[PDB]
Amino acid sequence: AIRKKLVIVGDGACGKTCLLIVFSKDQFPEVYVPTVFENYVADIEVDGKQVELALWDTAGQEDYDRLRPLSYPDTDVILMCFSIDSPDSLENIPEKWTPEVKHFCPNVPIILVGNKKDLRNDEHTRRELAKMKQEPVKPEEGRDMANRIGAFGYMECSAKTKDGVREVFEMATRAALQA
Amino acid sequence: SMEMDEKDFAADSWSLAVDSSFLQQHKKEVMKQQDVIYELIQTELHHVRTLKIMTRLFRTGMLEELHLEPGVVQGLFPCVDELSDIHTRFLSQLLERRRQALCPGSTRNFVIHRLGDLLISQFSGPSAEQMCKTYSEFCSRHSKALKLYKELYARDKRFQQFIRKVTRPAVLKRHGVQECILLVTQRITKYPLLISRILQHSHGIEEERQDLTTALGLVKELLSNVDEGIYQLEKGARLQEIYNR
Ligand SMILES: CCC(=O)Nc1c(C(N)=O)oc2ccccc12
Ligand SMILES: CCC(=O)Nc1c(C(N)=O)oc2ccccc12
Repeated sequence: AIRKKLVIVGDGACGKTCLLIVFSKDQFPEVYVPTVFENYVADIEVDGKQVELALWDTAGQEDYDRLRPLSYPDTDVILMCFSIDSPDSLENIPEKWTPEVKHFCPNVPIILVGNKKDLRNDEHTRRELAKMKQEPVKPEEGRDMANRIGAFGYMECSAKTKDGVREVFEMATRAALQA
Repeated sequence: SMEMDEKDFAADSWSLAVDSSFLQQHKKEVMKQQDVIYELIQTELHHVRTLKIMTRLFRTGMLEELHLEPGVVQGLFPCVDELSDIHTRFLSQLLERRRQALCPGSTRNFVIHRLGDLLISQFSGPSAEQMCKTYSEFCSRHSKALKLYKELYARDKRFQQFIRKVTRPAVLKRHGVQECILLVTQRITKYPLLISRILQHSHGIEEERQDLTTALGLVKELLSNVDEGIYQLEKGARLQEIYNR
């Protein structure tokens, strides 16, 4: 099994930490959801190829521009996350996160991931966003942002229900293996 | 880590570590506060374990088995003795607060009600000045340590055999040399997240809410100072490249 490195980036409210926790346990915690994620090395077999995929979170580094880039060396794939319940988190993708990741991780594939997809049809979420003249991110808005930023692809998932989580990390593994 | 502490923090949460008959005696808000304090101490125990892998398994093994050129082991593991002293001392204070809070007759049932004062002490005065000096140095030497490691692994057979030997056990799966370096760099930015969540569940005693608010501000002051004090060192970078920053 060859070793590859994955780093997840995005705003503090994008759900990145929960996504890594749920994938690494194959479970949404029933008793306690951890505040932080240290690291993990997942054994993944995708399309017949075995990989050890090291996983890293950037949570807590968003306000520290000299500490944060120390997470990027030798990254093989980036997950760039936004939450579907937060159009503000999607607005910070093209001109804050994208130029940083392209600078420190040249030629590394980026997969744009819409998190918390279970909230797209949640009445409480729709009522709260409507007060700021907002609505949950539509799938075409996510795809068009991915296309604009030069992403390898666009994917959606829900850490709460686990739907789409395995598929995101299997595709990240495939992207990490490409020349 | 030693077995007594590993067993005391084996459970996924404080609510699963204490006896169920003791858990039933507390209100939900206390359980929520204790679960986050337990994650701060459990993750601190693992961080000190990361530093012991760096000092004992890697650094001391390279000195006792390999013939590396002088200055190379310090280049791979900058500041590791100072980082170990800072965090083993902090861990000792957290574990003594837990041990004093145990019920007589129990080695597992406790509640920590006064964490804020311990965090203010850790993140102020001479201990905060040492943390700032040490992390400003370590984080500025992080790129150089990774590059030195990659060069030795690709070119020195005895070095490659040593690394493959000591990292083979399953318990080292997450703790190769480069992984340990980034776990240490990332530790300091986990503290605000943990303290803010403990503070959210610490409103019942106003003196505790005030002390955790003071501690959160001290930790963010330390992180801002470390971040402003970092400039990556590079082997072979010329003075002209430096003064043209
Ligand atoms: C000081 C060297 C530098 O240019 N750093 C950059 C950072 C950063 N966080 O230091 O983020 C960037 C985003 C795009 C282009 C450059 C940078
Ligand atoms: C609906 C179009 C949009 O909002 N943004 C797009 C931009 C841009 N620079 O605004 O570039 C794209 C490339 C492909 C698909 C989308 C876009």
